[PDB]
Amino acid sequence: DIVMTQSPDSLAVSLGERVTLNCKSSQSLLASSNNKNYLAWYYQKPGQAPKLLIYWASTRESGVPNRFSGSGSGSDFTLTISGLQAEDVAVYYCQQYYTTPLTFGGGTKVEIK
Amino acid sequence: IHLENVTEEFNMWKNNMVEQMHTDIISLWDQSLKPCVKLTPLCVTLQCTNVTNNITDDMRGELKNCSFNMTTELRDKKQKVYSLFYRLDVVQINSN
Amino acid sequence: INCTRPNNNTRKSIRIGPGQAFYATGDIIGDIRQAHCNVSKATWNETLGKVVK
Amino acid sequence: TFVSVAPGQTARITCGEESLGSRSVIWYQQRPGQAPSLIIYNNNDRPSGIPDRFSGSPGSTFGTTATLTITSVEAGDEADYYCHIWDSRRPTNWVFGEGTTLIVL
Amino acid sequence: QVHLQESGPGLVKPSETLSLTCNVSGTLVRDNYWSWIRQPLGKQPEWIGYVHDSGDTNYNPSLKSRVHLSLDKSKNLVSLRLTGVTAADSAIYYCATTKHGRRIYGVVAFKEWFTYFYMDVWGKGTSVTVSS
Ligand SMILES: *[C@@H]1O[C@H](CO)[C@@H](O[C@@H]2O[C@H](CO)[C@@H](O[C@@H]3O[C@H](CO[C@H]4O[C@H](CO[C@H]5O[C@H](CO)[C@@H](O)[C@H](O)[C@@H]5O)[C@@H](O)[C@H](O[C@H]5O[C@H](CO)[C@@H](O)[C@H](O)[C@@H]5O)[C@@H]4O)[C@@H](O)[C@H](O[C@H]4O[C@H](CO)[C@@H](O)[C@H](O)[C@@H]4O[C@H]4O[C@H](CO)[C@@H](O)[C@H](O)[C@@H]4O[C@H]4O[C@H](CO)[C@@H](O)[C@H](O)[C@@H]4O)[C@@H]3O)[C@H](O)[C@H]2NC(C)=O)[C@H](O)[C@H]1NC(C)=O
Ligand SMILES: *[C@@H]1O[C@H](CO)[C@@H](O[C@@H]2O[C@H](CO)[C@@H](O[C@@H]3O[C@H](CO)[C@@H](O)[C@H](O[C@H]4O[C@H](CO)[C@@H](O)[C@H](O)[C@@H]4O)[C@@H]3O)[C@H](O)[C@H]2NC(C)=O)[C@H](O)[C@H]1NC(C)=O
Ligand SMILES: *[C@@H]1O[C@H](CO)[C@@H](O[C@@H]2O[C@H](CO)[C@@H](O)[C@H](O)[C@H]2NC(C)=O)[C@H](O)[C@H]1NC(C)=O
Ligand SMILES: *[C@@H]1O[C@H](CO)[C@@H](O[C@@H]2O[C@H](CO)[C@@H](O)[C@H](O)[C@H]2NC(C)=O)[C@H](O)[C@H]1NC(C)=O
Ligand SMILES: *[C@@H]1O[C@H](CO)[C@@H](O[C@@H]2O[C@H](CO)[C@@H](O)[C@H](O)[C@H]2NC(C)=O)[C@H](O)[C@H]1NC(C)=O
Ligand SMILES: *[C@@H]1O[C@H](CO)[C@@H](O[C@@H]2O[C@H](CO)[C@@H](O)[C@H](O)[C@H]2NC(C)=O)[C@H](O)[C@H]1NC(C)=O
Repeated sequence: DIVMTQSPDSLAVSLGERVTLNCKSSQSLLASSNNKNYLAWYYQKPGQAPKLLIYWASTRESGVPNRFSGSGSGSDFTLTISGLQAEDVAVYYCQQYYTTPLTFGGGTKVEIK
Repeated sequence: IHLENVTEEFNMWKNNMVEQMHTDIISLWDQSLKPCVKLTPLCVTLQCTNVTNNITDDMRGELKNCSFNMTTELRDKKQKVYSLFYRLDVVQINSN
Repeated sequence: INCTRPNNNTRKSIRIGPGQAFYATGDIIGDIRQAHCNVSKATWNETLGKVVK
Repeated sequence: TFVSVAPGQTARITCGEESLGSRSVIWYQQRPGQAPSLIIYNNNDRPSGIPDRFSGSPGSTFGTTATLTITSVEAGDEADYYCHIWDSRRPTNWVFGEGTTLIVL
Repeated sequence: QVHLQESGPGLVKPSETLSLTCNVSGTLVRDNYWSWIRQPLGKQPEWIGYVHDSGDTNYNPSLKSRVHLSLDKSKNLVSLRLTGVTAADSAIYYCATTKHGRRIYGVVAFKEWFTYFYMDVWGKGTSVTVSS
């Protein structure tokens, strides 16, 4: 099937400065017909149901402020933060929704150092 | 993309496109040889002696040091040049 | 599997004709040794046990 | 063949054909009027009884000549040196290498 | 303490089988290999050959037909016999105990190794001086 591999396992940084994260795909998720690409970047808190952050591999969800950016097309994808908050330091996820079975990423647990 | 609730019978033994890949790799092997060099002037009498080595009479040397006349870049002059071949690539034609 | 020719060879060019070059063997630099291969004994016995199973 | 240095200095003694395969050089020395004595039996080994600084050549090297590096020479080392190589490619040499003498000042 | 002790005629007449015996010193004749080595005046030595019990009878390809090396185990001696003394045979001859080793440069199972031989002790000498 389609293997979704996140490149770091964790990222413990300070608060205020930007970070960046990556998710590689074993298969090019760029739909040639729609010319638009298929990533769901999710955010799960400890003990909470997750929520969407990035849909169509680039576009932020309503309720999410301007400090996130889903970026990249083809096979390798990048979630770039611009400013870290205390509300943000929990697990991110990358998801392909191009085919069945729907597979997720490994989950990069970002916390505060 | 994955296809749900579908079942097709397969057979690798009566399959096509292994015939196609076999034919295409043979022909593509042949097509990378037309610019190359034919060894027409090298079919020639090879004066072969043993390689310089401690020869054991029970075993055999797997290399023959073969000298021969080679045509030069000029069609008048020929030269004498040696080479090393294997036992499996040369055969003795019927002292010398 | 590992496979090797340990003989250090010398490629020598011979001019056949105009734009015609034959690449022959020159010297054998060093020992005259036999080309061979290695597999692991234990993992080959393991895979033979698997294929008999 | 002579190597003339001051007693207590460095000297090298080459002997024989250039190497073809994996050699095993064996060095001897000749006192005048006596039977010889071994000094070196492997490429760079030495037995018991003979001291160090008969630094032989690494015989696993291709296209070299068997030397005999002797630093801090003396008059007690004065003899006629002999290489006796065992090349892996060339056959067995039954005669020894030629007499490579040594005089000391 | 190990040394050697040759014995031979000294005054040598041509067209004659020559003989030499080598006494021992401590080390018995049964155990170790043996060798004979000849050297002319002002020349490099010429190793005649190594001999031992049980088929270890490899000789010099210069002769191959007119020399016989053996032992004398009843007396604890070493014996060399020669045939056809010429003017080149005028040389001082030596017995020796030799030893061996292995020099490995490849796979041992492919017979990619050879045996060296080294003479660590040496003899004392016997002059074969040809005179007629
Ligand atoms: C597929 O698999 C097959 C096998 O399954 C592989 O085939 C093997 O291939 C390798 C290489 O292709 C061959 O290696 C050669 O082995 C010989 C024999 O090695 C043994 O003997 C040595 C000497 O024995 C003395 O010491 C031992 C103590 O260990 C003692 O017990 C014995 O009685 C005797 O007194 C040992 O030194 C050696 O041990 C070494 O390796 C051990 C490995 O783990 C290690 O533990 C030891 O500490 C030590 O490091 C081993 O017991 C080697 O002698 C030979 O190495 C010489 O030859 C090559 C080529 O000529 C040369 O490049 C080397 O540098 C080396 O030459 C030096 O040593 C000579 C020894 O006399 C000397 O004469 C040279 O002048 C030179 O000396 C210089 O260096 C030394 C120090 O190294 C120094 O003292 C000198 O002063 C001077 O500076 C090779 O390594 C195997 O034989 C062969 N077969 C087997 C069954 O393994 C095949 O490769 C595989 N293929 C693939 C693709 O994977
Ligand atoms: C160069 O190549 C030559 C090969 O022509 C090689 O000579 C061989 O050397 C060995 C020892 O150095 C000779 O002796 C043999 O050694 C083994 C080990 O002890 C013995 O077991 C052998 O005995 C068998 O063979 C005898 C006949 O030769 C039998 O009488 C006996 O019963 C055993 O079956 C054997 O004595 C070996 O004989 C020679 N080879 C020949 C053809 O004479 C030489 O070592 C190589 N040199 C180098 C530097 O590579
Ligand atoms: C192969 O044979 C050739 C002879 O045809 C060898 O070349 C000669 O080698 C000797 C020995 O060093 C030289 O003196 C000659 O000058 C060489 N002649 C030429 C034309 O090169 C060669 O060494 C042999 N090679 C092997 C690997 O056996
Ligand atoms: C050179 O090669 C020839 C073969 O063309 C060798 O002749 C025979 O070699 C085999 C195995 O190498 C031996 O069993 C035979 O005894 C050889 N024949 C004779 C009449 O001896 C030959 O030995 C090789 N070496 C030399 C120096 O000529
Ligand atoms: C290379 O060419 C020369 C010359 O054409 C060949 O040498 C001749 O060999 C024959 C047969 O032995 C002799 O009768 C002639 O006298 C030789 N001629 C000369 C000029 O030497 C030689 O055989 C060829 N091959 C090699 C390997 O040298
Ligand atoms: C085949 O070759 C590989 C090297 O490409 C060998 O792997 C090495 O094994 C040694 C121990 O023998 C280790 O120290 C190295 O780190 C290994 N290197 C690599 C790149 O894996 C392997 O052991 C060989 N196998 C056989 C059966 O010879």
